[PDB]
Amino acid sequence: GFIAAHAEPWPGAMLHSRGSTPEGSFTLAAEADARATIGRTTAALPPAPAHVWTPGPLVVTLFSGALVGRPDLDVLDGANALAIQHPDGWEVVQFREATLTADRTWRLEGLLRGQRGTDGIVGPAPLPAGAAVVAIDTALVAAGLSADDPGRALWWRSGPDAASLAAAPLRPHTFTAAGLRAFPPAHLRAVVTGGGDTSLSWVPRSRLVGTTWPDNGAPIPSGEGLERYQVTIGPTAAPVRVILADTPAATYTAAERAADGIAAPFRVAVSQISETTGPG
Amino acid sequence: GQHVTHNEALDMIDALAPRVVLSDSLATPPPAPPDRSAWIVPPGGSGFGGAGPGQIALRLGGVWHAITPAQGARWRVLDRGAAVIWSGTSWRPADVSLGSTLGLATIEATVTATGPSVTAPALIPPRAIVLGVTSWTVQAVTGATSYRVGVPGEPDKFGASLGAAPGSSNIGVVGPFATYAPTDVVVTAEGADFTGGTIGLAASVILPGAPV
Amino acid sequence: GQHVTHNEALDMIDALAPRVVLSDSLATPPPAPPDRSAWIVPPGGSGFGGAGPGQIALRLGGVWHAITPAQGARWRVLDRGAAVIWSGTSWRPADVALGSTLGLATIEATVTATGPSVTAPALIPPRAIVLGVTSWTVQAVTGATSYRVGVPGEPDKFGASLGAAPGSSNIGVVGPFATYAPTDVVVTAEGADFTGGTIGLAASVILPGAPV
Amino acid sequence: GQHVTHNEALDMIDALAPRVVLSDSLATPPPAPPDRSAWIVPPGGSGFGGAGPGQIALRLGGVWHAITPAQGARWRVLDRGAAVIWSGTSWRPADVALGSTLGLATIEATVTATGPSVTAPALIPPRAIVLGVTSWTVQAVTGATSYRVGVPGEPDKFGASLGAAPGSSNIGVVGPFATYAPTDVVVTAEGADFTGGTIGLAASVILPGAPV
Amino acid sequence: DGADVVWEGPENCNRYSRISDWSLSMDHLKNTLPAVQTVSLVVAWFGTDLRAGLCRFEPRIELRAKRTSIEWIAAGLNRGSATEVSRDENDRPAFGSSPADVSVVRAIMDLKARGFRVVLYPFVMMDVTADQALPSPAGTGAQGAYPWRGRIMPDVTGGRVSDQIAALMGTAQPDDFTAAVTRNKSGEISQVN
Repeated sequence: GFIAAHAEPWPGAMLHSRGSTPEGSFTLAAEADARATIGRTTAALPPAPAHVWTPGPLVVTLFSGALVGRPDLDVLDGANALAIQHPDGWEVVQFREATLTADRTWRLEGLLRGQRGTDGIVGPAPLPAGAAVVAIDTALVAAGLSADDPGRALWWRSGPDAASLAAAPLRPHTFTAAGLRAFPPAHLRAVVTGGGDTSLSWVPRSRLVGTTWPDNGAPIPSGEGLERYQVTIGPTAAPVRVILADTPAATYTAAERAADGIAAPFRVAVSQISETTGPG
Repeated sequence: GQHVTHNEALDMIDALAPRVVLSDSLATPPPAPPDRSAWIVPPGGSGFGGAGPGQIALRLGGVWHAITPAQGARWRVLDRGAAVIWSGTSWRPADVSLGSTLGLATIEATVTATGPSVTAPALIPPRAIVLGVTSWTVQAVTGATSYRVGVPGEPDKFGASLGAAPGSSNIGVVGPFATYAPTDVVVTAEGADFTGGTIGLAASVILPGAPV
Repeated sequence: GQHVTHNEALDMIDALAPRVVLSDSLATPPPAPPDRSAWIVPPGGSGFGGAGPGQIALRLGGVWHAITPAQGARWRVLDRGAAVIWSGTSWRPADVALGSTLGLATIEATVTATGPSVTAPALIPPRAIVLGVTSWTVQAVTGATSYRVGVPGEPDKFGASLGAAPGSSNIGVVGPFATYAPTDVVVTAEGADFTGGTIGLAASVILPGAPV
Repeated sequence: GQHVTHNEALDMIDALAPRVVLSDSLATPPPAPPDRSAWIVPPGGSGFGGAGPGQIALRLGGVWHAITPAQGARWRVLDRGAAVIWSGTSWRPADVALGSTLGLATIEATVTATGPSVTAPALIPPRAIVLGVTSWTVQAVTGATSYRVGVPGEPDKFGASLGAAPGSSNIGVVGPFATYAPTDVVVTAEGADFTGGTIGLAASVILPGAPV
Repeated sequence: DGADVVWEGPENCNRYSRISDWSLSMDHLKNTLPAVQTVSLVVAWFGTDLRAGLCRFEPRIELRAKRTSIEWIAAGLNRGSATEVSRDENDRPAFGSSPADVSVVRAIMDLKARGFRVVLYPFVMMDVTADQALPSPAGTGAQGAYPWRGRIMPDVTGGRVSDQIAALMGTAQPDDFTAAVTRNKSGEISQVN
């Protein structure tokens, strides 16, 4: 569970202590070096096309620190990645560069989406006007969590070491990183066939390994355990036919269409439900 | 692959494929050139995507990389609506075709040639330029030497002699005369009997000012 | 990466995409054509030409690619100057030139209709045939019953009486006669006052002025 | 590749390439449109080609993929015979058809000029429309002031006063009229010695109304 | 102002230690002085002009922003409501605001049990700014950069001197002011509204 801390002009260690109890029996779980570089979004952006740089002008006022405009190659090997506050998984964009527009404001450009399902959170919900965007950094702290802790809203003291309880904000919080597995929607190749036999091929897309493309004989593996890819029926928000299939191929039948209502070119959205966890 | 993402490949393919591109001939390109779209850089072009004057400035992901123009690929000029194929040294201008398309709506009629002459059913509308009128010989004309497809009252005006032989596409062209004014082509056998044969005729209709 | 090389893709795009072929109509392709150069093998083509006659052979560092031509893709012959498109079935030489590529100057002349008459600035390019001088009405013309487009001194040259009504793309068609010699365009009100209206123009002037 | 097949790329290649689309305007696309050929769904088309009516359904492997046309997307409509360029807002037909293909035979020749009167050997093909006569000067013509290029006995048909000078391009149209009839273009001179000079002479040779 | 609020700037503290100077000062004073009967809580109350009646005794905040968890409402004027009287020089007097109501109660509480006998001194200092004329109780009766306390006189009318005095005083009642005393988790006064 990542907890980068935006210290307000504070010099010293930041003690993050996690206590399940509401009252506040926190046990130290993490320590932060200093104010992390953080940013505040001032704009709302529709989801960028996956895997292509998109020059949306994303204006972010940096809470702490300054952004860096850089060559795309560095970001390709991983450099300019910032995780905006987002519904479900925080959306992290590998934008090629950021352009200063103001002292705190930096315009992220060439936004890249869909890496490890970065686009997966965005497609359902476009980014809100205000969000907290955090650069990946040493200050970000993810260790110290037991396996049992995720899925439980443990109150987390999140403040400087001297500060405690109310002073270091204690917030009940839960983390779902394991749940985030298989974030990219499985590659969808639905093929409509006579008898309404739409085979919604779902080549596995794996978040933890990344969206690997076979290169020099290196095909995409699993690492998300098992995922039952889901088909969302186009006519109705709740799928009339709910099929979550571990198998990538999911051929449809005329009988389902006859019994209920399924469109021949029905739009299908892959909900990445996972056998290992829940929807991911 | 990992080395080149499918999208990296896609962008490269779209750029290499001939793209109609707008040459506004400005020192600086439009503020937002769309992805997979470019603004032609004139010689003396500068600014973003100013690399190489005579190139094309294309914005992908906010970087307006200027693609090297490929000879034989038609980077047609959208702004002047001028076809321009790169000659490898210059933006060579190809045949050019408004805000008013010169639309073509060829009228296809297949009158059976009968008696001695049959006026073609295919009709040229007012304001329709006739590049030419076809005289396909669908069936062997009996006794007919030639398809005299001509402007009404003048079979000889264009295509006076096109052999009326089975299986021959006797296209006749009104090259010096563009008859925008409406004309019903008259097809006559050349001092001959049209009966027993069929003529397939498409009359070129070109209308300037047509909406897009 | 290794599985699909960038070069494989680059060559593929260059070869498949419409290219101006340098075919010289010889039985055998030139021994050393330029890299990435398309040479269509003519029928009855002897010697080399791995591609069958009627198929394009593209040199790639001495590798002649036997690429079946893409449908709808232009393959203009450099030597001929003819635009020979491939229909997916047969070679067709499309409309064309002989060192005189025809460019139709899209000239847009916007003249506020003012006073009694105004002169449009769309001068004919020197030695350019005019296919049609379409006239649009950008804004409703107060007073003027109709447009009187023409060459200065004549309001009757083409579209003698047109439309001054708003948004009317009336066509002053030069039609059969085309004024190759450079000339300006004059617009006048039809027995009325021109003021209060705006005139749009669509001069289409094809000039065989470019070497190919 | 495996993730993106070469076939996926190949299908894309046909779609990316301009295609001879067939606008048969059938509400329902034909059961077997030609493979690697795009049959354009008319706007408002029912049933198949349901996505984006007005898009082009390209049959690859029996699957009709409706390509969304982009800005300046040129698709030659087979049925009309026109090459229709989808502006982006909608279809825009280019100026022109009947299966008529304008055949071109290259006749650019260097006519060495000896004496004031020299004869160009570029006789026009019979029934070949001449859009314009192309004039260039290859070598300095000594004592030359004017080029009377035109039909022998009537040098006036093409400009007879074109300046005769080294490297002088006198490219021009032979008026509105197009000369289908075969003719030489003798390079006479208006009291101008042409000796010691070379003339690059071509006539646009267009054979209209010629089957594919 | 600035960006998101930064919890720094402890008030009443200039100490490196960062604990409030108040009480710490008392510790030094207690140590030095055996008698410990120095309590004179002179409020920095705000008054305006030197002419009586025209002058109104209304307090103002040190700074317009300077947002703090604690808020002050002397004479019904909130920290958000009033205007700055403590601007940092540059031709603007750094007069200093009247202390918070909570602070006054707290002060009495700390003074108690420290051997200090607490006596409250009401003090009003008029600090109208310059740009008028010469501060005068009467005669010119004008206003000036510094008006001395007790130099106020009513000169509008002899008959109205009583009225002017009444206006300056107002007519206060204990009920007129309502004390919304608030106690924190500790239970000590947190906000005396």
